[PDB]
Amino acid sequence: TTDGVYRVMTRSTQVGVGVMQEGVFHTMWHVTKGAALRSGEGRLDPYWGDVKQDLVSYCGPWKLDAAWDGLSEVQLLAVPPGERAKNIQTLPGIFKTKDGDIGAVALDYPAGTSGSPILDKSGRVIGLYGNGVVIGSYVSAITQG
Amino acid sequence: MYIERAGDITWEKAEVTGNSPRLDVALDESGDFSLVE
Repeated sequence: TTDGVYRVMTRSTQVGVGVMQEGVFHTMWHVTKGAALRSGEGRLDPYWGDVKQDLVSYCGPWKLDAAWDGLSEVQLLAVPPGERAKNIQTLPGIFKTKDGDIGAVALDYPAGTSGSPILDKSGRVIGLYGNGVVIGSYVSAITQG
Repeated sequence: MYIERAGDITWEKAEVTGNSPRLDVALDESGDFSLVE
């Protein structure tokens, strides 16, 4: 239940990453496809999901609400399989869409890093990593609920 | 499927890398981004 970044594992294989905040687990929909998750001897049940945002939350509604300011560098807190968590600082590019601009990070880490949080200078999660496009360099949207 | 804690959510005084491309994209109902010309 503790706040922090978590590996999402399966039986072991790391399939993604998520953020625990205010007792709610946040990850990307394509990581879990909405399945229940084990946390020690407890079960986390899906609570809200949206395939178009590629997001899912467990045990409560989506809690993460910071957003990129459009100017500053951010940090991807990548949790690659078999490696310790590491911070990668970058300046986001931009996904320009019909419904506005979305920040995007041109960082390409293993697929089990999907769901790793992107942080602003204040340490707040502004989105999750792992849904994006190939320009083959991958560019991930900064996906925020 | 299970979860394991891997770290704090903290900014770290961190390697610096990566471009900042500006791309035109569309997002479909399946949550798939695609490039637009």
